[PDB]
Parts: sequence; structure tokens; C-alpha cells
Amino acid sequence: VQLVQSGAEMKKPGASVKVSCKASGYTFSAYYIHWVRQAPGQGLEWMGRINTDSGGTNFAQQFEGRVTMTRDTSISTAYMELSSLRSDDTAVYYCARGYDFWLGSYRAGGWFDPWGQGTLVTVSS
Amino acid sequence: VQLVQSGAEMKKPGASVKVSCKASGYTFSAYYIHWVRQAPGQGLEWMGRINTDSGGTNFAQQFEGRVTMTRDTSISTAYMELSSLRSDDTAVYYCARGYDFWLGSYRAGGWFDPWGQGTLVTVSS
Amino acid sequence: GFIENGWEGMIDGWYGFRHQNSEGTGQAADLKSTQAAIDQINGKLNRVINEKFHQIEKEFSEVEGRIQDLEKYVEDTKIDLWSYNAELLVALENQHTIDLTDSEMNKLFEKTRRQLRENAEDMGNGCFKIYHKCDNACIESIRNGTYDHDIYRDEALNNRFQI
Amino acid sequence: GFIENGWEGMIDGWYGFRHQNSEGTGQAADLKSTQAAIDQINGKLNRVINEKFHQIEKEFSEVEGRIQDLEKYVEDTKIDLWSYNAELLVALENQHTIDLTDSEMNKLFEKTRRQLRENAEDMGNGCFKIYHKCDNACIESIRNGTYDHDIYRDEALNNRFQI
Amino acid sequence: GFIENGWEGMIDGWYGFRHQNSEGTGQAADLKSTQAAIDQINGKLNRVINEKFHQIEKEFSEVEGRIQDLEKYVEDTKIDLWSYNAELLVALENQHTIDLTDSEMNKLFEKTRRQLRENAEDMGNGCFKIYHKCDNACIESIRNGTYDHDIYRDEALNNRFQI
Amino acid sequence: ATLCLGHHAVPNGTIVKTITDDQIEVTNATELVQSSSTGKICNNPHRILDGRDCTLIDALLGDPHCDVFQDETWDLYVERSSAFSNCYPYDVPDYASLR
Amino acid sequence: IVLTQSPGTLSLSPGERATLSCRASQSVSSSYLAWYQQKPGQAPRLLIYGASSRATGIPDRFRGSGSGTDFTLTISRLEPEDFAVYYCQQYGSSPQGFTFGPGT
Amino acid sequence: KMRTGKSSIMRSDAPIDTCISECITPNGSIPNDKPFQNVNKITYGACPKYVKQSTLKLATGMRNVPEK
Repeated sequence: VQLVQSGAEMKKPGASVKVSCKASGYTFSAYYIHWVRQAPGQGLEWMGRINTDSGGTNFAQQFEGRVTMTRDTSISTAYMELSSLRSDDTAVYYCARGYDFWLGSYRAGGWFDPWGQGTLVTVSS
Repeated sequence: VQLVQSGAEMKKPGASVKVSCKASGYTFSAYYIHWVRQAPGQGLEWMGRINTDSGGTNFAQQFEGRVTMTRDTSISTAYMELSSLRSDDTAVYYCARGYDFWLGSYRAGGWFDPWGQGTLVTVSS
Repeated sequence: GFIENGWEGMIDGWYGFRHQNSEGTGQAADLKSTQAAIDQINGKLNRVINEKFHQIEKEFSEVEGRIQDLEKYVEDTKIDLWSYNAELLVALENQHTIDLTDSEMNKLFEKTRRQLRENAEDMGNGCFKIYHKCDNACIESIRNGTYDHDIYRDEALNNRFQI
Repeated sequence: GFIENGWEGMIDGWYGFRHQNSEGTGQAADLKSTQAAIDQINGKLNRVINEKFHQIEKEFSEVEGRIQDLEKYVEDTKIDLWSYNAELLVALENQHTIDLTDSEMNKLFEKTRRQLRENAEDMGNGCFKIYHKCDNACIESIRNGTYDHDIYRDEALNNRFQI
Repeated sequence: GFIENGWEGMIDGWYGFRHQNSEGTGQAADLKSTQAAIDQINGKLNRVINEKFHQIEKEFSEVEGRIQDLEKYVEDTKIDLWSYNAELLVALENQHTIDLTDSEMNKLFEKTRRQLRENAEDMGNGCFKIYHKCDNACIESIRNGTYDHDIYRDEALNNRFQI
Repeated sequence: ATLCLGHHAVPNGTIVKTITDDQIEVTNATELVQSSSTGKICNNPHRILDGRDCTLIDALLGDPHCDVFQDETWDLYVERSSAFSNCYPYDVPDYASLR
Repeated sequence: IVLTQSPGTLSLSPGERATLSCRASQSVSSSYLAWYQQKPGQAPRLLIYGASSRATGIPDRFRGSGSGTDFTLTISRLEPEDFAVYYCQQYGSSPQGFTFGPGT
Repeated sequence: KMRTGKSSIMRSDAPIDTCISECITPNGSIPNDKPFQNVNKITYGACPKYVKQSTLKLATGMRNVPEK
């Protein structure tokens, strides 16, 4: 069970970046995929999650209007597309599988496992 | 299920006596063996019991220091050794299997079955 | 498996009861379940327990070749197949016997439980606790199927919940 | 088991419900278990229902000897083994079918029992005693799996325990 | 059966527990049931897993007639019978494996239910609702078999019945 | 205050074939039919005598090019498809029985 | 729900007890909190879930506790490999609630 | 001289290699761990029984009900 992401991308400001996350070892369409951002020298920042079956997505009220997330169940890969790149958007982007803890008829808690290796995205002129 | 004992012994006073009790028809090491004594013309008198697995013994608070009980699992025979014989020690000695009445996790009473044929021990000069 | 050990002292049946009350302890066997188990086992025995007159020669004193080897091969195949069939049949029948005996014991347990209703509560060691005064006539009634639970329900509920 | 006799009034299913309440009595079938049992039976039938073209002679008109007895022996052995296989297969399949149908009935009973919770209490004959006013919509809700037990719990417990 | 799906977060056992209390959630596996399952599975596997040296010719280079047809017929009969035996064996043993695993799960559920006594009430999805404060040591005691129901019975009865 | 019981599962398990259904998924399964061979014949613990270009009857009779098989013993004689005869033409009534 | 971690840095010698505290803005279910460890240059590794339960292969020196708005992660003995940045996460509090903590 | 034993004959083109195997087939030596084989009906030694089926899986776990 592992998640492998794309490579480093040195995109220019005012552009778009697409980062892939390939899932091998588990049923891709059965678990949510979450995208977490870690700036250099700062903590982790949750960006959003995408439902791999119905295509449903849920972001934070900080990335609305800038992040689009798509899925491809044929090749088992989750894509995060972030538009309007700026200087503060340089960070390491992770994909992690969300495991919801099911106590029978209801869910209560969970964890992020496994994680991707991370892609270093730099925005510079 | 039966219990077979030794023969009569015409021991002299101030001596020791050993009476054997061989078990056939059941697992010897699974049940207790009780020794009962019946004086000629009088009633039965419990002497003690021996655990056939761990070798533990429980006498009465009248035969302490005079009775030692041993077992032999190889031949399935339990022995009673009685020391410091006296004239009043003439009686018929019985070996009996004690069945405990297990009601699940707790025991409640029981009975003696089977009984041996009894060996008559006489003490005289 | 919730009943841990068997009873070597009950020699009048396969399944039975043991009780304790104010008037002492006792033991009784169940005829209906023992009889059901015996009938199933005997019916299975009867199905297990051919008339061949002239067959091929099976022992040979000379070395001949093709035909003798064919005869030996045919006989060996027949014996191996019937040996395997016998082994499979006995394994299956033994497994079924053990399963059906356990099922009979569980059936009797569930029948007694459904008799008792709210008047008793299972202790987990395969055997019950009754929350009202139950003499030998009471145990007899539970055993023969004529146990009326409504005439003890009030005191059983008082003893069960209100301490 | 505890269910004694089948209902010959049911012609629309295999397993079903019967009920009595203030507005009367009724019968209905449960299609989820009937379809499951039917599917298992058809599946076990599909595994039961070879193309040999040239074989040995099986009927003869002369008396020859070694060869003819060898072929008769081979054919007799094959027929005996296949007869045994057919007998064993049908016996095992019939036993399993009976067991699976009884298991489905017990499964429906246990699902209903877990649905009712502390609101009803088993009477030992396959029937439940619902301890509250259960109208026809109530029985329907128990039947389709949408029975909310938290809204009848107060009255059910009042009637169950305190007289 | 009442359990809906398996847990893919369980990699240290076959059967186990999940809980939620005031101090959070958790998971643990039961070793006694997993070990019993694997013991039965291995004991069955070892019975599933002949020495023949000189046999008849099974492939021929010429067309001869009666004897060659007899040898071919014998070989085909043996092959078909053993193929049927293999199919029936694997089918029966896979069936028995599936039922034994489900039976182990049901046994674990029933044992936990019997331990909890009147302190908890089954929710119908493979889960119990404990009607008292059950911290991590409480869940540990439930799991390892040392749970005492009499020190929580008063509070469990107060929460269960009186609102 | 709540306790759930369950069993483990795997992302993808083997399909086994049982009495009821011919496709039921199971966590783990083992193959019971050996369908592969190494293409080579081991020489232990059986004593195998490779005949090269000699049939068994050829070595029995004493074909000149089968003089390496004089007074030979085996547990399994391997006859090759390249075997040929290089002596006086002969036929054996009941060849199979003698072989 | 916003999670705050204190202290920012912990200066502890090897072999000593480490206590790390993560505080919630409002009361949250103890079933929602998880702890992660992130050594430099590696993706975070799950340590404790459910505020009390360890992961599949996490040694017995990592202990979780807490309820309400105050939660703690304790390390009984600090092994050399146990020096990293520790995060607290709330999981499942809301469809949009999966936030992390500041780090410590 | 005539002796009675375990000797037999086989027609094969497979080479000979120094190894240990209790079962010999014209296609080569095969392992005997599994109870059935589908390699060849001509066998020598301790061999699995020949069957027509290419695969036969035996369940060593429980029913798989994956998560959603």
C-alpha cells in the first residue's frame, strides 16, 4: 500500500500546476484522497479531499476558487490542480489516503495513511 | 468402575501398616481417593483424602502425625500408611472415590462411589 | 464450547440437567434430545452398513507382459479409488456426527432459555441462574415443558432489577 | 426448531410474517430471504448439470475369455464407482439444502429480534410479543426494516416490567 | 452474518474489537479466535496434501486395436474419476472453511454478549452499547475475559431502563 | 460505551469455488494443481539411465553401437526419440511385452 | 475548530520524559484527534489515533491521553530516533474539518 | 538375470540435471507438494494424481468483504 506522486515542477507565477498521485496496493475508488501542503519551515496545511467514487470534492474556505481536483479510476490516480500561483504557494504537496474509523453504523475519527513522497513546487520568475 | 484393595494384615502394636487401593475403569489421576475406617461394631470414620494429580493430602484433625498418603500413577494405586498402631486401630479400612458435583463454575456436594472391598487390619500381640 | 466439561456421573442419557436450590442438588437426563441424537446416528450407520461372482485374475505366477500389466493396473486403480472413497466418507460422517451432537446440546439450551423468559438470566458457563424460589417441582416443570413463567414473574423481576 | 409447522396459506413466498393487533390479523412474505434461498438452490443446481465418442465394447455375443472378462470388469467397476458418486452427491446436496433453508429462517428471526430490541420478548414458538400498541404501519415498519425502537421504548418498558 | 463488512485496518489478526468511550477509540485483535481458525485451516490443509513405479503404456505410436482401446479407456476412466474427486473435495472443503470462519466470528460475539450480561444491549450491527462508563481498562477487561458485571450493574440498569 | 466486533479484509483476494457459488472471494487461497515443470530430469534419488540413441531391445540384443549398456542397471530407463537401429533388420512378436 | 500546540519547542535530553500538549478551540470528540511524527525530509508518520490508541507498529513508549479541549502525547523514554516535529490532527469533526496543528 | 523391483521405462526428450526430485514426467521432474498435477499422465515415483483441471484453489482464509 503506497502512494507515488509526480516530480518537482518549477512553475512561474500566475500559472497552473497539476500534481498526480498514483495509488497501488489498494482499491483506489474505495477511499478518499486528501491533499496536504507543507511550506518550507512551516506546518502542514490541509487543502482538500476528493471522493474517488462519485467525484465529490470538499475544500477549505481558503482555497476556494483556486483548486480543482479530478480523479481517473482507470489508471488509479488523483490529480490536484491549483491555479493563480503566487510566491506564498511554494511548498511541498502531499497526497494521503483518509481511513475513516467505522464503528458499525457510524463513523468516528480516522487517520491519514499512507502518504505520498511529496512534490516540491517552486513559484519564481 | 471399581476399586480393589489388599488383604488382611495381622500387625503387632507399635508398628506401621500400608493398605493399597487399585483403580480400574477410570482415570485414576482425575478423582480424589478418600479413606474411611469402620471399627468392628461402630460407624464409619473419615480419615483423609489424597489428590491423585498433584499429590496433595488433607487429613482429619485426629490422624495428623500418624497417617501419610501416597499415590502411584504408573500402576494406578493409592497407598495409606498408618503409624503408631494401637489396639483401637483394629478396623476395616475402606478406599472410596469422591465425586464432586460441579454446577458449572462451582461445586456443591457429592458422594463416594465406588467403594473398595475393605481390608481388615488387626492389632494384637 | 460454552459448556466446558462433560459429566461422567450421568449415565442414563446423553444430555441432561443439574440444579441447586433450597432443597439440594440433583441430576436428570433429557430423553427427547438423547433419542433424537441416537436416531440420527443410527440412521447414518445404516446407510454405511455389492455381489460379485466372476472377476479377473488378480494374482499371477508367471511373467507375461501387456495383459498382466493391464490387469494389475485396473485392480490397483479400483483399490485406490475405493480407499479414497472410504476415507472421505468416514471423515464426512464423523464431522456431521460431532456437529449434530453440538447442535442438539445448543437446541436444548435455547429451549430452556426460551422457557424461562424474564425469570432467569444466563451465567455464561452454559447454564442458568433463576431469580425466584424454585423447588424440585419447579425444576421438574422446567424439565418436562410445563413451566409457567407468569406466576413467578413478579418476584423474579423484583429480585433481578431492584437488587 | 422452535417453529413447528409450515403455513399452507402462504403461496407468495417461502418465509413470511403473521401478526395480530388491534386492527386484526395479517400475513405477508419476506422476499429478501426467499430470493436468497432460491438463488443458492439454483446455484447448487447449476454445478450438477463429458463427451466420449469411441470406447470399448460392452455387450458380447460369443464366449472368448481373458479379454472379454477384462472389459466387463472395467465397465462394471466404472459403473459402480459412478453410482456411488451420484448417491453421495445427491445425499450431501440434499442435506446442505435443508440446512441452508433452516439457517435462512433462523436468520430472518434473529434480524427481527435485533430490530425489536427491548420492545418485544420471545415466546418460544417463533412468535414475538410486542409490548406496545403496534398498528399496521408498525408491523409494516418491522417488516421492511425501518422500525424505530427509541420511540416505543418508554411504553414498552412500562408494560413489560411494571405489571 | 450481522457484521456488514471487514476491516482493512486490521493486520495483526483475523477477528478483533473496536470501541469508543470518553477517552477515544481503539482497535485490538483476539488471539484465541484467530489461532483457532488457523489451527483448523492448517489441520485441514495437511489432510489434503501415492507412489507408482511401473504402469501401462498411456500414449501409443501405432494403431493396433482391442488392447490399445482398452488401455485408453482405463486411463480415461481413471482420469475422469480423479478429476471429479478433486472438484468435490475442493468444493466441500472451501464450504467448510467458510462456515468455520463465520462460526468463529459468531462464537466471539456470543461470548462477549454473555460476559456483558444485562450491562449492555445489542445494536444489531455486530456492536454492543455499554450502558455505563467503560474506560480503557474496562474494555481491556472485556477483551481478555476478566470483566465483572456486578460492579457496573446498578448504573447500567439505571441508565438502561429509567431513561 | 460502544464495542464493535468484526473481522479483517484484504484489498483483493482470491476467488474460490464452493458448493453454492463458483465465484466467492476469499482473503487467501492455495493452488492444489501443479501445472509447471522444470524441463529437466533429476538423477536423485532414482537411478536414471539415459539411453541416448539406443532402444531397450537394442541394448538387450547387443546392437554394436549399444555396447555401453552391457550389464547395466537402472530405476528408470529413458528412451529418446532419436534412437535408431544399426544391425540386421529384426522384428519382435509381442514387442510391448518384452519391453 | 482550530488546534493550538504548546510549547513551540521542547529541549529535552535523551532518556527523559516528553509531554506535548495540543489544545482545541472548542470541545471536540476524543475520537477525532491523531498524532503524527515528521522527521526532516519525510512524509508524516501516524503515531496515535483516537487520542489514546497507537498505530500498527508504534512502540509502547508513545502514550496518548486527553478529553475535551486538552490533549497530551507522552513519551516515556526519548530514544535518539524520537526527535522530530509532532503534529496533532482533528479527523472527521466536519466534512471540511481535517485540519492540523501548528507543530512542536 | 530377472529381478523384481521398481524399475520402469519412459519415453522423453528432457535433459538430465543434477537435482533431487521424487517425481519424473516426460515433460520433466515436478514437485510433489501439491496433491494434483496437470502436467502429464505418464508419471514415475511419488507423484501427484493427474487431473484435467488447470487450476484448483483451496481457501485458507475467510470470506473477503472489502471496505467502502
